[PDB]
Amino acid sequence: ARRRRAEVRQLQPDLVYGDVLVTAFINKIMRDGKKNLAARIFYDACKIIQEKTGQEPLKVFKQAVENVKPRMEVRSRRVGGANYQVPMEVSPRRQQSLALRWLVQAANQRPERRAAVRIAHELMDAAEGKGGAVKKKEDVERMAEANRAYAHYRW
Amino acid sequence: RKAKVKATLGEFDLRDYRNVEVLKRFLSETGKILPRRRTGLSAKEQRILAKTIKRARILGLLPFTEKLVRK
Amino acid sequence: KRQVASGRAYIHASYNNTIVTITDPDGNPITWSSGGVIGYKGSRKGTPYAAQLAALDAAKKAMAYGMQSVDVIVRGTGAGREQAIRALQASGLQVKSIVDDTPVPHNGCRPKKKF
RNA sequence: CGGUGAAAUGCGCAGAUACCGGGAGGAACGCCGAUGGCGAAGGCAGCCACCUGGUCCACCCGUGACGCUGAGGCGCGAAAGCGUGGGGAGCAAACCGGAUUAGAUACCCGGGUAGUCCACGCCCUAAACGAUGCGCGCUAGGUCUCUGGGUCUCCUGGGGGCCGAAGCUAACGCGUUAAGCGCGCCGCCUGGGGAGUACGGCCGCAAGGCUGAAACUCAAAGGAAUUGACGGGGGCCCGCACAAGCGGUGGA
Ligand SMILES: [Mg+2]
Ligand SMILES: [Mg+2]
Ligand SMILES: [Mg+2]
Ligand SMILES: [Mg+2]
Ligand SMILES: [Mg+2]
Ligand SMILES: [Mg+2]
Ligand SMILES: [Mg+2]
Ligand SMILES: [Mg+2]
Ligand SMILES: [Mg+2]
Ligand SMILES: [Mg+2]
Ligand SMILES: [Mg+2]
Ligand SMILES: [Mg+2]
Ligand SMILES: [Mg+2]
Ligand SMILES: [Mg+2]
Ligand SMILES: [Mg+2]
Ligand SMILES: [Mg+2]
Ligand SMILES: [Mg+2]
Ligand SMILES: [Mg+2]
Ligand SMILES: [Mg+2]
Ligand SMILES: [Mg+2]
Ligand SMILES: [Mg+2]
Ligand SMILES: [Mg+2]
Ligand SMILES: [Mg+2]
Ligand SMILES: [Mg+2]
Ligand SMILES: [Mg+2]
Ligand SMILES: [Mg+2]
Ligand SMILES: [Mg+2]
Ligand SMILES: [Mg+2]
Ligand SMILES: [Mg+2]
Ligand SMILES: [Mg+2]
Ligand SMILES: [Mg+2]
Ligand SMILES: [Mg+2]
Ligand SMILES: [Mg+2]
Ligand SMILES: [Mg+2]
Ligand SMILES: [Mg+2]
Ligand SMILES: [Mg+2]
Ligand SMILES: [Mg+2]
Repeated sequence: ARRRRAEVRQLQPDLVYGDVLVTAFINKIMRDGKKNLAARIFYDACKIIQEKTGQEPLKVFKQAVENVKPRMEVRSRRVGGANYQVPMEVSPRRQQSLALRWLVQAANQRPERRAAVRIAHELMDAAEGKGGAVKKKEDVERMAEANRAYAHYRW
Repeated sequence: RKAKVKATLGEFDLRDYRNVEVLKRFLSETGKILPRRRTGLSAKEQRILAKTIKRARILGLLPFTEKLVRK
Repeated sequence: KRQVASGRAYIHASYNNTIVTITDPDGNPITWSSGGVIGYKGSRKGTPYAAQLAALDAAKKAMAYGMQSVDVIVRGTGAGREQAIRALQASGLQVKSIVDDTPVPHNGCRPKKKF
């Protein structure tokens, strides 16, 4: 983006709950344009969630994002010697986006044999405060105030 | 034009190296002799003042240097 | 051992390192701290964070000697001179005054090649 | 603690750094301070008093051409450097040690002797530059500034700058602070390299200085300006160029 600021894509609302966040997540699950399979892996994972907790999966979902959303991170700057690892606060969107990505990426790590489950579980675990979804949030946030000695080379 | 010390004063003797109450006003928060910009003084005046303050400091009446108090 | 009501916090910041000693109202030092004492090695001592540390520990050791209030004297241009202050300011010591007393020669010793 | 891009050498539990008080010592004078002033130049800034040079303005009082220039001579002459004596804080050639680097044998860091400081005597060179000899007359103005005088809106002298008439210039530029228009007098130049070398002479305690070639060799050496290209120069802008992503190649 060198001339203009790039204008965020407006997503279509979800076909079951209406929350655009649902869809954003879905897309991140799918691969190779296989949107149907994705939705199925999402919505079936809701069923397991609606099953093993009783409450509403939409909200366990909308909760498991706050608990992976990193309040700030480290970016990179090079000054006059080499590259001091600089801290810097993370925007509205970049948080939401980092979250969905991380949820999926580490959901896919879990030992569970089937996809829908793997999503369901990570989407549950993290919704509480455990599981390598948060531990990769509690990681990027760790280095945020572990290199705060270099927090004056800001932009 | 923050405030010119030529105006806030009547007439005085620039060669008077004892008139602390006057001289005092041509120094900064530090002992530093104000710039002609803030003194409003003539070209000739400032050189005269300059010597008078030096004379008076040496006499013990005006300070060589101060210390800046964060006010 | 002693009990010191009010006192002085001297802050001497280099480009290389920031030292903070705390003294009695007669100026005799009680406890001090620096960036290296915090436990930093080289380049890292001269840092607005290292300095925020040096100050905090300085007042930590201090309020254990009963310290309550302090007048502050900073000598020097340098990083986190300002941080050292604010660190003191919001440390739990009431900050009576701040002054700068950085020694400016009235034109004396020829300085080293790199000035 | 210090120190650098990072770091070590160094210093520190014989208590350093940081802090307060006492003392000694040397060297340089912050602010005023200017894009300012003075000087023939080199150069000259804390303050005071003494001794002393140049210089500007007013008055238009005295002399009555007494003027200008100036081979040689004589004196001044930054810094480094020489001799004797004193001094030595900080700094710092050489030298010692740490790093860097392909190698440093330099640039960076920690030390450190001469020296830098005073007196006396030498040295006498410089990008000693305005790279512009001195003196005088003449040739629009504008503006800023230091400094005199007036019937001090403004007028009138002497400096210092910027911009410009005429003119000058190869151009850049100069332009009443001339590089313009003229007169006087001095110094100097006559292709590049060889070469500020050789020889000789003079000065010098020395280091060395002043004066100064040719043989030879080249066909250029040069000045300013133009277009371009390039810059580990600056400014603004663009490309999936980097970044932010998604998916791969490199492995089988
Ligand atoms: Mg733009
Ligand atoms: Mg002392
Ligand atoms: Mg001594
Ligand atoms: Mg002159
Ligand atoms: Mg000069
Ligand atoms: Mg007459
Ligand atoms: Mg006669
Ligand atoms: Mg007569
Ligand atoms: Mg004469
Ligand atoms: Mg003559
Ligand atoms: Mg000499
Ligand atoms: Mg000398
Ligand atoms: Mg000598
Ligand atoms: Mg000697
Ligand atoms: Mg070496
Ligand atoms: Mg050295
Ligand atoms: Mg040294
Ligand atoms: Mg006249
Ligand atoms: Mg005038
Ligand atoms: Mg003039
Ligand atoms: Mg001109
Ligand atoms: Mg013309
Ligand atoms: Mg003339
Ligand atoms: Mg000519
Ligand atoms: Mg010839
Ligand atoms: Mg020839
Ligand atoms: Mg010669
Ligand atoms: Mg020579
Ligand atoms: Mg010569
Ligand atoms: Mg000879
Ligand atoms: Mg001899
Ligand atoms: Mg000569
Ligand atoms: Mg040329
Ligand atoms: Mg460029
Ligand atoms: Mg990329
Ligand atoms: Mg890849
Ligand atoms: Mg292959």
